[PDB]
Amino acid sequence: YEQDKTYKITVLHTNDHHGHFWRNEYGEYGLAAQKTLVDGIRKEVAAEGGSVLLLSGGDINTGVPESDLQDAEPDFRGMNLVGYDAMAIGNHEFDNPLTVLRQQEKWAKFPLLSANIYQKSTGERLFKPWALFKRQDLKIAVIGLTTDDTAKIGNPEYFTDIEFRKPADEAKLVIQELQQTEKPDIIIAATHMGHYDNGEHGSNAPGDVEMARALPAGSLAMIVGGHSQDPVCMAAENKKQVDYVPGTPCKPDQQNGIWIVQAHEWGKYVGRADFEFRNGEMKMVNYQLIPVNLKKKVTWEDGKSERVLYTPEIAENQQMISLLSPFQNKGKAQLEVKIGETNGRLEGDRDKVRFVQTNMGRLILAAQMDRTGADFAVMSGGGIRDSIEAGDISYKNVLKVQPFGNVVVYADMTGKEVIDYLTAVAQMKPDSGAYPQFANVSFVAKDGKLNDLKIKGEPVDPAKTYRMATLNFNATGGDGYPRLDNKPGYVNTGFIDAEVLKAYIQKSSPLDVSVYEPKGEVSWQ
Ligand SMILES: Nc1ncnc2c1ncn2[C@@H]1O[C@H](COP(=O)(O)CP(=O)(O)O)[C@@H](O)[C@H]1O
Ligand SMILES: [Mn+2]
Ligand SMILES: [Mn+2]
Repeated sequence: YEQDKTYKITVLHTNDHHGHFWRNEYGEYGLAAQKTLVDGIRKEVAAEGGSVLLLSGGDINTGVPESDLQDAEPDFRGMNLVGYDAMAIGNHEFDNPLTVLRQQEKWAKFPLLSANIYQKSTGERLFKPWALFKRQDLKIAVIGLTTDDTAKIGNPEYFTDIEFRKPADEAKLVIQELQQTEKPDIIIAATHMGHYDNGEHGSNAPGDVEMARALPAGSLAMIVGGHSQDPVCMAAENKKQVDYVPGTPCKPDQQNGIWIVQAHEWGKYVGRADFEFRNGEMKMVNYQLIPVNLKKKVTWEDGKSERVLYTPEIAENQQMISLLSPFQNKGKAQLEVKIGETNGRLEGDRDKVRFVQTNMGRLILAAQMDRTGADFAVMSGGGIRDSIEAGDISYKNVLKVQPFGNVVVYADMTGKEVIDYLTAVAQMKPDSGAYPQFANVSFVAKDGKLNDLKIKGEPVDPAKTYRMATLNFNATGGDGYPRLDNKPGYVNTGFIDAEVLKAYIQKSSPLDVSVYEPKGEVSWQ
């Protein structure tokens, strides 16, 4: 590099896009506005003589029906237009078969990176570990890392010959290899690992903070993250702000001389890190999370309430709107048609379905039992991703509640097995994707044991055979559920979760939420 020359480098980042290529119902975010925002930063930076690098923390897949149904083609094509330089592979890029992910690499004009994912039978990486970029005369390496919780919380069928090695260890190896073979001036890691205050990851796989502390001091200028879906803005040393407010200052975390950033989720913000490089020294000189047309509510005495922008409106790029509209409207009529109605709200909120039994759990499981002739059922609360408001119901609503394309399966088992299976599942704790939603099951759990266990009001008979329904995801060991696929009596029906729920709603409509209300059949103490 030129001695004593100060270089200006701006790193833009987003993460956990989750199918949000289009603006929402209140005109927030979307890639059209993102494109306008980024184009503008590039003009400003070019005029001040600097460089720009735009990175994604991954998890582009899953979260919006229009995107989900099209394997996120609109999202990757949209990201090509915004101009992403690289992306870390997130766990949700494995929600589909590898062929789909490979197709996404074809679509993406930017590399999808991950240094720690290997094919077990060959001991070789399935993706590129890093990418090198040239800005002015500097060499910048971007390494990609994916949480090793991926096979632990994803669909087991896709990982039979794939292994996620510990990210922090992989990073140590890669940084060493880069410093000895490539000698980049700056090294950045795009990761899908999660930011946990003070490295307190708990039951989750270790994330960015623990990695930064384990790496050589300042060996990375920055870690651009994701997965935990947080705007990483520090309120105090080692404490992220709770309820961060758009448009306010955001101090990224810094651990062992390495900055850690994250832009929450869904294109809500474009994070902007302004650095200045001089004689090997990387100084972050400014940082901010730029809201993408986010809004707040204000209330008039009139009783009227309306949504107001936090910052000046960002215009939607027309070229992007033209590129995305065809995807946005594909099959629009069908997705929106009425399939039934509900006299009450069906609770699918994360702070409910992963903590207590909800009528949405009861409803989904009822559809599954109905289709399979099962006696009882269970599924992970993490498998419920939205609610259904009182009123009419469209297929689009169903696709929001169950977006993974899991398949309904069933298993005939003995009472002894029912008791052991349910005892193990009853051990999954609240505040976890693994927390179980049960149907036709009742018991009182104390000291890792089930008291009063009943299936449909009747005590379990060890000798009798029962049939339970669930998703292939849980049956194959997903979320750490006891495997059932390696037991006799298991059957994969091939029926798509969403299609089963839709068909059930249709014939059962109008729905009386009273019939699906949890009455404490299952308890814990
Ligand atoms: N492909 C998939 N099929 C079924 N359930 C899935 C799934 N991907 C995620 N889940 C559910 O979602 C949970 C993970 O949600 P988290 O918020 O903890 C991490 P992430 O989904 O945001 O990357 C899993 O424990 C599981 O219950
Ligand atoms: Mn995510
Ligand atoms: Mn994730």
